[PDB]
Amino acid sequence: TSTEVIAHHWAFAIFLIVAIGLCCLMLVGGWFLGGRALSAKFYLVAMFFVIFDVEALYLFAWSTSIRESGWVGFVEAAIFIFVLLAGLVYLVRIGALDWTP
Amino acid sequence: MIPLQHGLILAAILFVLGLTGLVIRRNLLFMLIGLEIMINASALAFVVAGSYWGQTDGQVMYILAISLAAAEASIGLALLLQLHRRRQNLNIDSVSEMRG
Amino acid sequence: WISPELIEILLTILKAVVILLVVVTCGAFMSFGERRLLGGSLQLVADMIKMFFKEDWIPKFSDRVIFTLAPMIAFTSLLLAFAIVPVSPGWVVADLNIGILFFLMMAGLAVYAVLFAGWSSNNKYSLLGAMRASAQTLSYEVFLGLSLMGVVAQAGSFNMTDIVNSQAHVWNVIPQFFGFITFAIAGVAVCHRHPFDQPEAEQELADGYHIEYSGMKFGLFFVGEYIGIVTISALMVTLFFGGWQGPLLPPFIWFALKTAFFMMMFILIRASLPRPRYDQVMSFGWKICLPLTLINLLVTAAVILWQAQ
Amino acid sequence: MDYTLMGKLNDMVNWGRKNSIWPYNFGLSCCYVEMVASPRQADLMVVAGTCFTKMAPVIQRLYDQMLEPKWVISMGACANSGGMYDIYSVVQGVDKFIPVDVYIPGCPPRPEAYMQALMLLQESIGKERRPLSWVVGDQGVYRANMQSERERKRGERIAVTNLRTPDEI
Amino acid sequence: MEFAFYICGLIAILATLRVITHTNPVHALLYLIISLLAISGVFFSLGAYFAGALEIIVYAGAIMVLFVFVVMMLNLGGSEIEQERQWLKPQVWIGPAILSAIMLVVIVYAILGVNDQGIDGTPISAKAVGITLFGPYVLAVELASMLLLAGLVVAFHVGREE
Ligand SMILES: CCCCCCCCCCCCCCCCCC(=O)OC[C@H](COP(=O)(O)OCCN)OC(=O)CCCCCCCCCCCCCCCCC
Ligand SMILES: CCCCCCCCCCCCCCCCCC(=O)OC[C@H](COP(=O)(O)OCCN)OC(=O)CCCCCCCCCCCCCCCCC
Ligand SMILES: CCCCCCCCCCCCCCCCCCCC
Ligand SMILES: CCCCCCCCCCCCCCCCCCCC
Ligand code: SF4
Repeated sequence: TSTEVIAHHWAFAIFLIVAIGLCCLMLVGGWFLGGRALSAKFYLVAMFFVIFDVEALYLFAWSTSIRESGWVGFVEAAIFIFVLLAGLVYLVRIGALDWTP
Repeated sequence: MIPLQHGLILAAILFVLGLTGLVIRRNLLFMLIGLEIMINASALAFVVAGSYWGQTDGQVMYILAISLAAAEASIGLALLLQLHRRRQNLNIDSVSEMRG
Repeated sequence: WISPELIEILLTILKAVVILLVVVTCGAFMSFGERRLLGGSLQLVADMIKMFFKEDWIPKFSDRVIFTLAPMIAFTSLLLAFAIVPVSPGWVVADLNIGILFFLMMAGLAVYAVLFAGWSSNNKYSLLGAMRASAQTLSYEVFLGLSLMGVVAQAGSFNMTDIVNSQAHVWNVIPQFFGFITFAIAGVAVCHRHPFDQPEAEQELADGYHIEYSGMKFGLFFVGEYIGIVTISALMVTLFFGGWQGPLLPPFIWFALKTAFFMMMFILIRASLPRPRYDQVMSFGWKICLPLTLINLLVTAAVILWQAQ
Repeated sequence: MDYTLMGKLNDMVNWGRKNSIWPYNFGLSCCYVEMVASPRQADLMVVAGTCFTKMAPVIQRLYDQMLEPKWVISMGACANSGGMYDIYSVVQGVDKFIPVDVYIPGCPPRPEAYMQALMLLQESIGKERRPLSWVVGDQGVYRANMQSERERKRGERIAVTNLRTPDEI
Repeated sequence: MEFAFYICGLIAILATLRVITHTNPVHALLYLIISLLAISGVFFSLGAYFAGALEIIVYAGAIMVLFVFVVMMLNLGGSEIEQERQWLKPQVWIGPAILSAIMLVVIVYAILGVNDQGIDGTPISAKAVGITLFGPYVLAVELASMLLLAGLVVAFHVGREE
């Protein structure tokens, strides 16, 4: 509730509003002005992205508190990353990530 | 200053709407969409409850909830693709062979 | 109606508007610089006037909302991702606690521009080309976050000003070098820059998704791509090259010099590097850069925990 | 000058269309290989080659896909008139089926003749009146009857007396 | 943070109500993305900053991308369901709407009458969530990696083309 935080909140709100309104006004001016006259590999790579993005979120949570977790948290995240990498190795070796078979 | 009742009521409304979408829609894709709405609503309810108590356990339950949501959306869409490539039809009433 | 709180909030809003306008004009000038290196401001104004006064033709068999929404995403996603970048002490738009997470939010939303353009452009070849392009961008967005996570681990927080302050002694390009190269590759590949330009060029059954976009929507795609490389360069500076920190010059001078250097280096690697094959790109991403980011995070954590008595 | 079917900004619009011209070079025949974007984005069509009957529909379709305002530059004798091919399989000129704004003689013309044609098209664009919007004002395009380039250049051409003999390189 | 919470909850409710009663799959997924962004704004209004960031990153940025991918690759152009619109017929939706309204009434009656000091909305950072995640919730993290591995293996086995 300080002056600086509410100033940055207003600045961020104005940034978002003016940005989206600038894009909207660009499209409105473009439209108004001027005269008139599949393969399953894509699913596989998207699903792999989803799974590895959730595991990436776990690592996102870990990375911001490494010093507070100590070496025990390092061991747990090392087991996590090892399971993650074993899954990646399995996907590569079975041809799931091989785009040209 | 935001009541716990209002957040839980919002989560309940979203859960009920997702369940209705799961029931009334005959396309399997919209059934999966309703499932995603339901699991997101339950995760929102956990976040509301955790924010009320000032505990981090609500966001941890959210993280487990969206891990489940991602993995079961992957499985459900794989089964949807299999149904599409085996029948060329996403009608969920057509896949009803086993009956009492 | 005079109060220092109102003056402070008005000046912060004015700083945010100035930052936004400078980023948009710099994106337009970088479009001019790429078109010339491979008056000029008057030529860009002429291009804008021509794209305004050319009729906007939406295809008859195309979904109007998705077709209109794709260039809006392509512009606004990384243009809003710029809002966390500290260009100078006291010249940041938003001092968010999530920071680089807000950038990841905006990139994940940015993939929808390609998907929506390909679906709304009612063409099977354009659909297949957009599917290939979106598969490529997912394949590099999978490790964009972890390549940032090394630097986040060193700083101990997601806030960008904390990262800049933690780069006071040694810039993060030296310890987080593998994070730096992986983030450079992922930032180039997310923005569809060279060598990840045309994944549809490997097949005659695919077409680019920018085809059927005419006039102002094509201009939105163009300026949005260049604004994306501008904000990628600014994030690169603030995450690996000290941000605004330098010995002699004013801090904005240092930030502008580093950002201009990185924009010119993106132009140079467009002009120099050849584009690899599509399966080579996908294999390189999934098999090299993701494990490298994971190992870099592990080694960074081990070094941090060892160097803490 | 005569014209055939609030003021400063119209001149600015003409200046913007003049200084921003995105060409679509149609290959067709050897004129393009002498000279050596999507049709939605292009505002200039440069037809340079023989208009065969089997791909006159291709030319017509790719011209119809373009969006107003659009201009046409025809390079070479084939595109101007059919050229040396007055024959069963050749359309005698691009302007048989689509309107042409600038013509360039030659077989093939030089690339700097294409630059000269671009200059002429820029002047023609800068001295024309087009509707500002599709809801306000007159919806008519006023092309200006420019003075011909042979009447303008007559004095300096007729004033030529001596030329270098063809015995040298 | 109060006005933001109420307007984002309203946007989320309206967007998912438009989701469940729409015929075009891409339009329905777009409205679902809008509801997810609104729910992320609700999360940010309550101080759950990590949850809102993950709502945009993962839910509206990975899962819905997978849904859009599947919809685009199956190419739903009105395969005997769009031309019928059976869910808009009263006999199909009226019953389940009554059942869901009864369930909502019972749940909301259970919500009311519970003591409430109000949500403070103080920011619970991602650092605290990371400390809890790799502190007292370690086995949750490891078995969640196993859960995502199970989902990966199942989805690969079922969804591969051959
Ligand atoms: C066609 C239009 C479609 C819709 C476009 C978007 C609609 C909304 C536009 C208006 C926004 C109004 C302003 C919103 C509030 C801004 C300030 C804010 O978010 O503050 C809250 C919080 C502050 O955190 P902090 O400063 O770190 O700590 C202070 C201690 N309490 O900071 C945060 O929590 C920051 C995180 C939230 C940031 C949200 C940014 C917008 C996200 C949506 C982008 C949409 C992109 C385009 C469409 C994509 C496809 C649908
Ligand atoms: C306006 C009428 C409707 C118009 C159309 C819809 C436009 C978008 C409306 C919703 C989003 C904006 C709502 C208004 C937010 C204004 C800023 C605000 O309320 O900030 C307060 C608070 C700041 O954080 P805090 O530090 O806790 O504040 C206490 C101070 N000590 O802030 C917070 O704690 C968080 C603030 C909200 C979270 C960030 C923004 C989320 C945006 C979600 C967009 C969803 C999609 C919208 C699509 C629209 C088109 C269909
Ligand atoms: C404070 C310094 C500690 C140094 C020693 C650290 C190593 C000893 C404790 C290790 C605990 C690891 C727990 C891992 C659990 C993994 C469970 C996996 C289930 C599938
Ligand atoms: C490509 C770079 C984009 C930068 C966008 C933001 C520009 C902000 C300009 C701020 C200028 C003033 C900074 C504070 C004073 C220090 C410098 C004084 C001399 C210019
Ligand atoms: S005008 Fe001459 S050079 Fe040009 S296309 Fe015809 S034959 Fe070829």
